[PDB]
Amino acid sequence: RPPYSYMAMIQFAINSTERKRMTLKDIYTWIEDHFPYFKHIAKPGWKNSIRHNLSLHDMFVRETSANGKVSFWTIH
Amino acid sequence: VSERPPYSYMAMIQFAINSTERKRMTLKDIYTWIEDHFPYFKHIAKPGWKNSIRHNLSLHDMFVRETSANGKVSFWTIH
DNA sequence: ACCGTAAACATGTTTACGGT
DNA sequence: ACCGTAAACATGTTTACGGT
Repeated sequence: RPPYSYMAMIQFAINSTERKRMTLKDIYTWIEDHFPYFKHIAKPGWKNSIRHNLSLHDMFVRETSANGKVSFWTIH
Repeated sequence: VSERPPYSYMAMIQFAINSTERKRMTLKDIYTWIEDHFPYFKHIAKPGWKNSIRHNLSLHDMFVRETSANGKVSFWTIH
């Protein structure tokens, strides 16, 4: 287990992007890649904890692309 | 009167979306607009019609979505 | 091809509880 | 006080089928 909260590990991913925005599936991939704990050990429930933290903490606001066909997560 | 209205789902959605000042509407306000302007969906239809409306929104490409600045409200808009 | 219906899966919103 | 974890509900994305 990594010594970071979900809110912490999520913002790490979003801050790692060029356009200060990240898709949910790209948040999973970033956490799986940068913390091998979630790729090999954690039960599939950790993706539920990720969605739970995003909607709850107000720092995570979403925004839609110009094409209006992709919904991103960004920090305020 | 509440007999079925002669409009497709895509049609009744555009009526709702275009009836706003900013050509935009939240999903719950689309249900409410169709329920209020066509009592068929308020008194008769089984809960599946809300599944078909969402189905129409995602499938037809003319229905694109837009988010508020507060990032806490998701709208449906036409381009 | 088009519309309507159903259902599975992905994603976003909430309440709820035990433990760090 | 609040995280971590679970589950129910709302919303968005898809494939699949029968009928006109």
